[PDB]
Amino acid sequence: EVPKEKEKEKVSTAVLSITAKAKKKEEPEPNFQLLDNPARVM
Amino acid sequence: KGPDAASKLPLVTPHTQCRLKLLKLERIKDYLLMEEEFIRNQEQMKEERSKVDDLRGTPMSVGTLEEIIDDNHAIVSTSVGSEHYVSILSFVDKDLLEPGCSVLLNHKVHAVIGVLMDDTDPLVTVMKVEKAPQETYADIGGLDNQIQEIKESVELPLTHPEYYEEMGIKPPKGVILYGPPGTGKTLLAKAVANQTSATFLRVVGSELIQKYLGDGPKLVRELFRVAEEHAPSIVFIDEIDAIGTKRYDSNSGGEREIQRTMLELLNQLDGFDDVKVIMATNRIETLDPALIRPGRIDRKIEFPLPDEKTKKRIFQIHTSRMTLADDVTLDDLIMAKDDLSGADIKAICTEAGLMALRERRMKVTNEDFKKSKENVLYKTPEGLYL
Amino acid sequence: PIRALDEGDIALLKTYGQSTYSRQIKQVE
Amino acid sequence: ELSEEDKQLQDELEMLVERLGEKDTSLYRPALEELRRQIRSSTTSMTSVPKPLKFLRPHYGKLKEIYENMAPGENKRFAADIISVLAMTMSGERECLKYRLVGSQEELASWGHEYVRHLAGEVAKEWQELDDAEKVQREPLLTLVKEIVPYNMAHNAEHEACDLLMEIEQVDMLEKDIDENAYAKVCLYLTSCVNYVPEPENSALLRCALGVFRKFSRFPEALRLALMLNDMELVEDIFTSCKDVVVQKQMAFMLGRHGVFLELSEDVEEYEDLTEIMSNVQLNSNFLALARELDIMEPKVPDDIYKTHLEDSARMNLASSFVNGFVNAAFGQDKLLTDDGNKWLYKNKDHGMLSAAASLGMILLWDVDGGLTQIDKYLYSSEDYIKSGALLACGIVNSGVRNECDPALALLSDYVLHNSNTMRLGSIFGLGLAYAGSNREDVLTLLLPVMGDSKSSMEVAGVTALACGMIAVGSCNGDVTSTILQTIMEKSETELKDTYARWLPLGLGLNHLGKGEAIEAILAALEVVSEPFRSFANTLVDVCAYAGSGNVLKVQQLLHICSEHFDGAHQGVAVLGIALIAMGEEIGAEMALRTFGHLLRYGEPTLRRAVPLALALISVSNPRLNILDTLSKFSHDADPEVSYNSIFAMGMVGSGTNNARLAAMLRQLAQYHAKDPNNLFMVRLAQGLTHLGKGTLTLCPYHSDRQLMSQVAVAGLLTVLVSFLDVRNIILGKSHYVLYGLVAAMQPRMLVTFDEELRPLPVSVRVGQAVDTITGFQTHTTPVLLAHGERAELATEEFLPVTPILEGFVILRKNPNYD
Amino acid sequence: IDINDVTPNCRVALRNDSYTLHKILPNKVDPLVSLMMVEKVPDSTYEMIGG
Ligand SMILES: Nc1ncnc2c1ncn2[C@@H]1O[C@H](COP(=O)(O)OP(=O)(O)OP(=O)(O)O)[C@@H](O)[C@H]1O
Repeated sequence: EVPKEKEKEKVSTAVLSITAKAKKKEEPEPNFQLLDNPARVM
Repeated sequence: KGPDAASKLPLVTPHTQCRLKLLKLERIKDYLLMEEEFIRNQEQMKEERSKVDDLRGTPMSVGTLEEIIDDNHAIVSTSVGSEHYVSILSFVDKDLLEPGCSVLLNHKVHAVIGVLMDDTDPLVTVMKVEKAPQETYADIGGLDNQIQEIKESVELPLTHPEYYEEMGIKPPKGVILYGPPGTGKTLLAKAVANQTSATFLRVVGSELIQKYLGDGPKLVRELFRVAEEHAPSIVFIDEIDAIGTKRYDSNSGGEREIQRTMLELLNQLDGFDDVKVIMATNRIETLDPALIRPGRIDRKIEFPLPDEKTKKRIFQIHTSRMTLADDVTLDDLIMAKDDLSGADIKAICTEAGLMALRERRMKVTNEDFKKSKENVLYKTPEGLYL
Repeated sequence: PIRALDEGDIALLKTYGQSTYSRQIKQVE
Repeated sequence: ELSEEDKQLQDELEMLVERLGEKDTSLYRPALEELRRQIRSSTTSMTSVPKPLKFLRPHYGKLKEIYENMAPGENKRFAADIISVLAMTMSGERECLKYRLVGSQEELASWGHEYVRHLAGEVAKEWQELDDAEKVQREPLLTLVKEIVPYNMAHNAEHEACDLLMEIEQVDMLEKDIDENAYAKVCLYLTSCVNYVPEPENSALLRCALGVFRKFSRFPEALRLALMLNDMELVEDIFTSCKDVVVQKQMAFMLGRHGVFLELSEDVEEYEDLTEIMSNVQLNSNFLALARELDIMEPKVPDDIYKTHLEDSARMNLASSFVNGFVNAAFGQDKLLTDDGNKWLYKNKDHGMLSAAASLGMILLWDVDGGLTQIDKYLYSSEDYIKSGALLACGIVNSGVRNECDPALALLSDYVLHNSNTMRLGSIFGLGLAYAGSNREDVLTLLLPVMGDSKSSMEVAGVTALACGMIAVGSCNGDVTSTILQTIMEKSETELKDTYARWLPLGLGLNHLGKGEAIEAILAALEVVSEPFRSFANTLVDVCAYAGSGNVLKVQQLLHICSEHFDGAHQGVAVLGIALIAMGEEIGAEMALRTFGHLLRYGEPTLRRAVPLALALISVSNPRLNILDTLSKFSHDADPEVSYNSIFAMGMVGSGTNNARLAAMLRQLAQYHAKDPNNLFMVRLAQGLTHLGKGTLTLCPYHSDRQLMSQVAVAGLLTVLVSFLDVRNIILGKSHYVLYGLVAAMQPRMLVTFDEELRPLPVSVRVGQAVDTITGFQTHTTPVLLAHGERAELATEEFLPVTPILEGFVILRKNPNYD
Repeated sequence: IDINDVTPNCRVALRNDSYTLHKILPNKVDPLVSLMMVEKVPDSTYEMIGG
């Protein structure tokens, strides 16, 4: 199937001196198989 | 197409290591991060012309248009000396081609297909100023008058171009700074480039002369052509005495070429329109009077050696950043009646700092300054005059 | 009567005499 | 590689440290005392190479181990002090204080200055890195600060003391220990810092410096810091707690220049005089007098400004009216309207008459009597256009003067009612601009009801929102906030898409200007509007709140909003945002300009059109080529919106300058665009602004020292720029009167000197470019008009002015100590 | 090759008669100036200098 596309993520914000201060302030896996009479088998 | 200016960050006023300066620099860095993030984000966010390109020659060349003819034919220089009677495609703008333009030609048929207006010689592009020296007028001690005349010649005609108009007086378009070896001639140009909004253009007389045929005159043409395309502009020619010495009858071919380039320069100094020119010179007598004729070089600023007051001001300017010792007294060094340029004073300060470092002391002193003065200067008999 | 600087001498010259924000200032510049 | 004496001293120190290491346990004290003597004797010397420290650097670990393993007692600290002083040179895990704490705790002056400086730096580091806990551990690190601050004060390290205290975040000992000579350094230090420091430290530093000024009774400076603070309470307190009347008069001059008006009781020495001064009733007479000096009392006509002779259908008449009003603003006399303005108004047609008449008030600015006399005749016309224009003229006339009588109130509340038609926008806007700073609950309660009455179309609603917001600018008034919120909620879901809805969030943010958590709450409440308009309102309120704060994180958020692709009203608003946040501190202005250039480069037309408005706001009435050439370059842009915005930005940045090389550029632009009528109108408006008041006024919302942000001027500039955010519909159309919002910001650039009688004192003065202090002397005789960026200083010591911020109306004391 | 790799002023090879940039040569260094660079340090030492 088509792998859609990748959205353009905004790059990481800018680390500044006061940013730190602001932040501080705030399975079953079956083991059998059935095949109808038309039997495509490797 | 307007000026080009020179990108420069703001100036942090405090020269001392303090929190004012630290926060100012932090804010500068914050805004730089903002610029980078905005860029990254934007460039992450983001038939007929194809046949135009196909018709256009794949490795199309760049030539010069000459003596346009007809509405569909023109003479073009191949940029190797030869020229051709080429045709013009309808693709080009038309009503825009003028002699001297850097047109684009199909490689094989040699047919005009583009105009490439922004074609600039790499030499001109590199000699154009992009950064800006961080030497504001505040760094120039003394030379107050010289600063006044240079501002009146290259600054007032832009900030207040009404005074000249009020009395019908044309601005001086040429200023030659002549003086002994080192007095601030290049400093004044540095400060003008820093503080001016005009496109600055550094050049040295020894740069305009190229070897192959008439590339010297062609380069002068290109330089002043770009200085006209951008406006206002200031062209600073340092040590013009490289080209401009007394014109003399040539006995060879290289000398004839040099005189031809100098004549081409003089010719380009008759293309008014607002492109100021600042010549610099150590020895002005050797310059040809034609250049110093009072119609192409309007102002001559003499940069004399500094007096006692000027030397004092220079010393404070160049010692402001130095942890001066209280014992020092900045009068004996100055008023000793000996030749001392501003460059000599900077050398004195640097050598004094080095002497203090050698003595292992971070604070300069009077003995350090005296030793520096003794060891920096290199070069009347005693008693004959008293 | 002239000496040559030592590694410890120059290290002391760098560190001892400086305002506390010199390294940060240089880093930001 | 070591001298003989150097090696001998090395041997001595090595023997001493070996003795310390040896478990003698009986001769440690003499060796420790000898080491202390040597180390301090070397340190106190000016040499920058303490030899004991250099020599004992390698044995740092051994000394630490000996100190750890030696018996506790006096010797413990008596060696810990040495260990700390040695660790000063080599560190990396914050050990000097760790060892000093358990130390002799002796006076911090025997150990030279570098030890004190390192102590200050490291204690600042500790205080910065410590959390709210360990308060017991923060207690010891206060006596050392108390000892250090006087040390720095005495030794001229005032900047170091102020820094250390800032990093400590408890700026108390500073103002405790400041002396007389220390203001010229510490006060300026704090004032410079406040611009870059963020809140709440901004307010903390402002109040600290205000207390410092009060300590030695620097009343005008304390009042300037109070004005910096957005609270008209400490201003009243400082004005009241004063004993001299001349200083109170100067403080009243500066208060009137500012938008604050204080309603006191009849108890002050000269209540009538002080209130008259604060109202600036004499402002018109003073402006006329300054006109008489350097005689410019000659109105000029639109053709005179145009200068078309060298080198009339529908829009050029309006442009001529606008430029005539701009050039003759506040001068009273006009040569086209005052002589016979009736014919001018009639030859004006369509909606033009509104602004054509309001130009009469613009000309008769600050002159109530003259405005009334020249407007009464036109006040009664068959067409309501002329009546509403006259109401605007009266409102403009009343604007700028805080007369206790309210002729504007009476006349304009007479018409505030729609009168069976929507043509009351003029009355509402006039009332607003007239009472900008009044904040009278009377006008608030007159305006709010008419704002929602089931008949106030969005035009009226926006006009009254602007009016009430600029009446209560920066006050967080609950009534206004709640009514605006309710109206925004209940207006509609579709009509909001149409323009003129841009003004309600403007009212909100402008009322909540410079507040912060208030706008956080108002946004939390306003998150339920809609998809298109909600982001617009959020961003607009946010910028109108943090205007001038220089909040890097917020302008980063706005930059992200700009960058995100919208395929863009909020995107355009965010550009003016960035401009408004950066509109204060000087350093960030140039970086804002760089951002504007990069946006104009990598930007869609939506924000490309907004960028010129940002340029104009960041450099209003400060015409510099750095911006003017960019605006000129982008004037010829293909986008008509961008061209119009760039031309009007040129006009604003050149406002009140009469600048040559800008008038010429405008003339060339008009010559090129003669065939474009809208662009011709724009360039004519640019010329009108450039010649505004014939070079006697400025739109700069910064008066004191480019540092005091004038709330009313900011209000006017922002409302005008938001109106232009969509030039095509709002202004290039029916509602062109929005230009008149400039009155809130228009302010004369004068320097009038007075004695202690409110009487002029002609005295020579020196003016020139600030150096941060004066360069390029251009001395003249007061009064003298001052250009943007130029400061004035008295040429002689003949007087004793009441302000170090000499500008505007200044009282001069004839009390030189010695002449 | 990439445009951000052929940022100005860098020697680049071009295919013959087609002039198709296909390499990033090392920055230009003029011959007769390249050889003006000590590649084999002389054998002198400060120990060979007296006084
Ligand atoms: N007036 C001055 N103020 C400050 N520094 C000065 C001054 N004059 C000279 N200097 C110092 O000298 C140098 C500036 O001299 P500059 O290069 O302008 O001289 P010049 O006239 O071009 O010299 P030359 O003829 O040798 O080329 C810098 O080191 C500057 O520090």
